[PDB]
Amino acid sequence: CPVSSYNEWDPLEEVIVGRAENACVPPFTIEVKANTYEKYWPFYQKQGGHYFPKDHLKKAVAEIEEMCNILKTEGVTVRRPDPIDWSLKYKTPDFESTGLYSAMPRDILIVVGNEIIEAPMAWRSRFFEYRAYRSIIKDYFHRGAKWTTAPKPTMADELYNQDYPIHSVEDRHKLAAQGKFVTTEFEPCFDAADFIRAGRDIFAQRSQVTNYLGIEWMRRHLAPDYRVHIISFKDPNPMHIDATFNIIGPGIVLSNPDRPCHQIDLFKKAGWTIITPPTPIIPDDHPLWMSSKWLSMNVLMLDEKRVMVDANEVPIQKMFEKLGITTIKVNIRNANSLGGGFHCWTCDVRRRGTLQSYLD
Amino acid sequence: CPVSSYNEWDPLEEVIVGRAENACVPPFTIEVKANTYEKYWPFYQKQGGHYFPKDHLKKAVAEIEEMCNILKTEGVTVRRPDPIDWSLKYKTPDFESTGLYSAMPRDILIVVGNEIIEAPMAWRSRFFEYRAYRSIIKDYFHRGAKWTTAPKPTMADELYNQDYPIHSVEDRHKLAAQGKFVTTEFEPCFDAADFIRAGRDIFAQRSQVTNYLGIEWMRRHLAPDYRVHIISFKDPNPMHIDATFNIIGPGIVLSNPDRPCHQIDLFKKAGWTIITPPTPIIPDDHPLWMSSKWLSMNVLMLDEKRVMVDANEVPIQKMFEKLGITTIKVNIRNANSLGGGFHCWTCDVRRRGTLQSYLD
Ligand SMILES: CCC[C@H](N)C(=O)O
Ligand SMILES: CCC[C@H](N)C(=O)O
Repeated sequence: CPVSSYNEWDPLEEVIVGRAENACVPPFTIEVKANTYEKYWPFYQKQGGHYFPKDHLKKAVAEIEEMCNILKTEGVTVRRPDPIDWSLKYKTPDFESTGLYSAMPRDILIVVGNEIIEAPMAWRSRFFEYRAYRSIIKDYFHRGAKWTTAPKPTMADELYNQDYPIHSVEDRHKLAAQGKFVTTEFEPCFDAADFIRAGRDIFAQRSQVTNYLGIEWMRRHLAPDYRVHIISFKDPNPMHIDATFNIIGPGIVLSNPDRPCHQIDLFKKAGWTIITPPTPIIPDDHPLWMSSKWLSMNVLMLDEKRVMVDANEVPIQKMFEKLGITTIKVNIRNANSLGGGFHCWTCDVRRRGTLQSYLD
Repeated sequence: CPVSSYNEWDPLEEVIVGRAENACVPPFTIEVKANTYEKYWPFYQKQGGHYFPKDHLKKAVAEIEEMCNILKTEGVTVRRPDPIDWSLKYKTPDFESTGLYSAMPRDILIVVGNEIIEAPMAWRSRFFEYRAYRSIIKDYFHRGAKWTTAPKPTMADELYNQDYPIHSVEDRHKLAAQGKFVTTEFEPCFDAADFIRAGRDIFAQRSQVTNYLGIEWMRRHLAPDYRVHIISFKDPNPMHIDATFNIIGPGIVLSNPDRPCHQIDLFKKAGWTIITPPTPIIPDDHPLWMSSKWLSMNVLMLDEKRVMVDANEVPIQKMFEKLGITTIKVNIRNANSLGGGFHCWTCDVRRRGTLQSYLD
C-alpha cells in the first residue's frame, strides 16, 4: 500500500518531485495568454516552442537536486518522473502543439486515500504531460494502489473563450464574479492543483483551467466518502489554489492577503485559524514566467510542525517560527521561475495518518 | 587545421575507426589477469600469443566496415589505422611480448583542442600499438596539428603489483578504496580512455592502467587552459571510464547504475543531468573477452541529438528516443568481443565547435 494520503500535513513518507529538464516555453495560445503577465508577452511570443533559457534550467536542476537531498535527509522517499524531451510536436485530431514540462507533479496528480488521480489538464501544451509519470504510477498500481485518469478533454476550440479580454481589462474580475473564465463548460477540464485536501473535505476553485464540469466530475467520482466544496477568492487570474489558500494543519490555513475568500465565514464558524502571511520579498527583476510572487506561501508540510519554506523569504520564516513550526529552508529561487514553490514541485504519495473530518 | 575537438558531442566531422585485423590474444601476464573474468582464463591461458578466433574476427571486420559506411553516410570523414600483424614478438631491455591490436583508437589517442596526444599505455602487449596510427598522425602534423606523445613507460616489473589479489578476492574494492591497483606509481602510465572531455574540464579515473603519476602528467601538461579532475566510482576492476561515466552533451551524463560516482554531488550541484541507462540485453553466452556487458552505454554522439547506438540494445534506444535523441542503430555484436563499443572503436579528430566551460 505505497499510496495513502488524506491531507496536506500528516507525517510525509513518500513524495514525487518534478523535473526542470527540457522544459519548453508553451506556444502563445489564448489560454497561455490569459495566464501571462504583460511583462512577459514578448518572451512568449519569441520563445514559444523552444526551451526555457538553459542557463536558467541548469540552476533550477541544481536547486531541485538539493531539495531532494534534504527530503531524503528528513526521511522522505523521493521518486522522480522520467526525463522527456518536451519539444516534440504532437498532433491530435483537434489541435497540434509542443509540450511544457513535468516540473509540477501537483498540477497533474492528486492522491485521495489509496487512489492516485491524473487530472485531465486544460492547456494544449500539457495534453501529454502524464507520460512522464507512468513508470511511477504503474509501480504503485502493481503494488496495490487505485489508479484513476479523469476524462481527457478534446481541447478543441470550443473549450476556449477565444474572445476573452486577456489583453488586460481587469473586468476579468466581473466575468470572474460570474465564474466566467478563459475555459468554457464545453467538456470537463481541470488541474489537480485547484483542489486542496483536508481529510473528508476537499476544497476546489473554479479557475482559468478548472471548470464547473471538472469539479462536478471530481465531486461525483469521490462521493460519498469525500465532499468537494467550491470556494472562490478575489482573483482576476486564478490557476491553482495552493498560493491562495494553503491548508497547513488541521483547522489552520494560510490565506493570501491579496486574494480573500468569499466563503471565509464558513471556516471562521468551523473554529479554523486563518493566518495571513507577510508579503514576499522576491525582487521584481527576477523572472517569474508562470506565476505571481506569492510562491512564498506555497510551502510543503513535512508534518504539522515541520515546514519546507524558501530560504530567501525570511518574513514568512519568522511567522512559522513564532507558531512553533520548525522551518527547513531550501533555496529554489530559479525553480520558482518555472511557476512553483514546494507544494507545486511535489506530490505527496504517502503520509502517515487516517481519514478524518476537520470541519466538524 | 584537421584536428579540433573539445568534447564528446559537437557536430562530428572526422573520426578514426579501429581495425580487428590480426588481433592477438595478449600473453597472460599479471596486468591482463587483473582485467580478465575467471570465465575466460583458460582461453587466455591456451590462446595467448595467437590470433583471436579468425571466424570471429571476420564478423567483426564486416560489422566495422558497415559502421564506416554509415559514418560516411552521416557526413563523417573516416580514417583507418594501418594493417599490422600483431603477432610479432618484440623485445625491449625490460621485457619481451607479442602485440594486441589497433581496434580501439580511444585507448591510445585523445584529442584536446588542436592537439593529438598518444597515451603511454600500461600493458606490455600494447607497447608498440602507436605504430598503427603514425601515418594518420604525421598527415595531421604536416597539416598543422599539435602532436604529443606522453612519456612511454619502461613497463619493468616495478610497474606491476606482482602480488595483486587477481585470483578473485573482491577486497580489490578495498585496495581500490585506497586507489591501489595492479599498477604501481613506479612511473607514469595511462590509457587515454580513462579521460573524458567536457571542454575546459576533463575528468579522469585512476584505474588498473592509469596511475596518479599518469594523471598528474596530463594535468601538468594541459594546464592552465584545461583542468583535469579525478573522480572515482564503485568498481573493483576499472579500465577506461567511457562505460561508467559517458558524457553525452553539455551537462548531461550517462552514469552506469552498477558503478556510482563518489563525487556525483559535484555534478548535481553544477545543475548537470545524470541519466542511468537500463541494463544491457546482450546474452551471457556471447564472448566478451575484454570487458563487461556495459558496452551498451559506450555510445558515440554524432552531435547533441544524434547517437550511434547498438542495434540489439533496444531498451537504451528507447531511452534516447524519449529524450529526443535520434538513434542511428548499428550492429557490432562481434566487435564487442574485442572489448569495445562505439566510443572505444573511434577517436573523434574534428568536431565543429569552440572551447567552453559546462561546469559553470
Ligand atoms: C501556485 C501558483 C498560483 C497562482 N497561479 C499564482 O500565480 O499566484
Ligand atoms: C569500455 C570498457 C569499460 C570497462 N573496462 C568494462 O568492462 O565495463
